[PDB]
Amino acid sequence: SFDQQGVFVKGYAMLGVTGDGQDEGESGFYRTTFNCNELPTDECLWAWQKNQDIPQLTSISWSPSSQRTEWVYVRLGYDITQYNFFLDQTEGMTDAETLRQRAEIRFLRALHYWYFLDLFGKAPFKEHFSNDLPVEKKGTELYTYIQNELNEIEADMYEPRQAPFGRADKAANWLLRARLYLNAGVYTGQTDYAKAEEYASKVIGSAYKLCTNYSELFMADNDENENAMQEIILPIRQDGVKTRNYGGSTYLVCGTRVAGMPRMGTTNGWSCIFARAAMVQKFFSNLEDVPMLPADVEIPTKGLDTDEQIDAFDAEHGIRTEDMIKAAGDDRALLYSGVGGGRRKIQTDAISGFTDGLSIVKWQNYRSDGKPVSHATYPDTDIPLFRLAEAYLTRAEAIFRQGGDATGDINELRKRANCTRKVQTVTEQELIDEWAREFYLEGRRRSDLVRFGMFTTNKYLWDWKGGAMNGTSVASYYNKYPIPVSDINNNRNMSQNEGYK
Ligand SMILES: [Ca+2]
Repeated sequence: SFDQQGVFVKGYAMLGVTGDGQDEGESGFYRTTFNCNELPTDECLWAWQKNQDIPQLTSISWSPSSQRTEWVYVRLGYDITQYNFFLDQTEGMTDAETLRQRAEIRFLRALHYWYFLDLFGKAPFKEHFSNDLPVEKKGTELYTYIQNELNEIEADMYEPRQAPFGRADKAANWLLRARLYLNAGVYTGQTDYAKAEEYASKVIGSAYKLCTNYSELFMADNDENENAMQEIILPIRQDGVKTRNYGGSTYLVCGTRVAGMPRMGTTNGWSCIFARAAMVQKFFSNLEDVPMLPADVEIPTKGLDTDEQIDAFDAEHGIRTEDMIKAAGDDRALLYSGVGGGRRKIQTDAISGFTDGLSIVKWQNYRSDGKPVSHATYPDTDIPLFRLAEAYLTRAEAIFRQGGDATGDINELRKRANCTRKVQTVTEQELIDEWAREFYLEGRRRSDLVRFGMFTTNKYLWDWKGGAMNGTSVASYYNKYPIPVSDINNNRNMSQNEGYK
């Protein structure tokens, strides 16, 4: 029989865990969406280019036969079929909890449609669980639908911070709408920054507040530490012993580490992704200012097995991550150029391995309170999918776009990060750079780059963009992923996006 509670729980679980030619957890909502919004950007690089479809995602040169693209497409659609099932099975129910559940499920469905809209510009549309092929709902119509959904369900959702931690409240609703309004120009051709500002303000005016220590937002106890919880509007709950190797944070932590690094937080460093030189430049405009071990200084083959030994050596050469942060004058510069794991490069002439770029240690499987985590390999770290910081950056950009003064909102975030440099005047470049500094490796980069018209164009060239070591542009039709050829062949209702063949 229909287990309403079980299905509801699964609705949320789909955001952070999975149930070939696809490794464990590869079909995950988070990993697939994260990769499509990160791997082709200036924030990071996949170290093993021999992997299928990686060169394509890395260089922005994929085709309709893209495996990675099919993965995210199939996942988004599948999740929605489940949300539709729950809604069809609870239709007519009037009890208080079910009203909240239905609103929340519609919210999650709306979020999924936003991903479709943002990534493909359209989506295989269906509102009920049936065998009928989905119909194509294009950009503007899709945009309008999502905004209507969020508007209609707001009243039945929990007030800000009143829902059980892990569930969406009215503030999550407002934030997503603010994101939609901010990107209204891209999706509909008509901007709506006035509304972006309005809804961003609703979120800022809520009970949510900014965490006083940036790093704590991405630590193992971010579901218990109030300093972090007060800012996390929508957390994707993760638990080492339960989520295990199939979660989103498994990738964020294990994927960015390699044996030898101090405080790995895991016994298994996948050494999958590292920072592109352009990412490091977001904290160091002049890359020569980045703390680095001199080429003439050798790295001992012995005496560097413990974190203590590694830290002492890094300290001697000023390359501990805490030294990186001090040099950057920004708490958010959670990068590693130390000797743990081997000699690092900031930029490379050929993507040959994990050490060809600095490591990103933003995500950690250590608790701010120092207590034990649940597992030696799989992280406990929740993914703060929605953070109050997004409201500040969204409002800043909206105000800037309208000709207003956005210094206040930008400095709210820079002050939180204890930045030595405060912004005196906001510019387009400053804004997109701040989006990177605040949200790097949180799965949204590509979307912001497209809005700023920098994803495919010459307006911004980063290392390895377009397949060129120094970066080169690509066709503008790449601002949208293609509809998987498999669905083109299976659903005659769908049409391929412009440019692809
Ligand atoms: Ca957790």
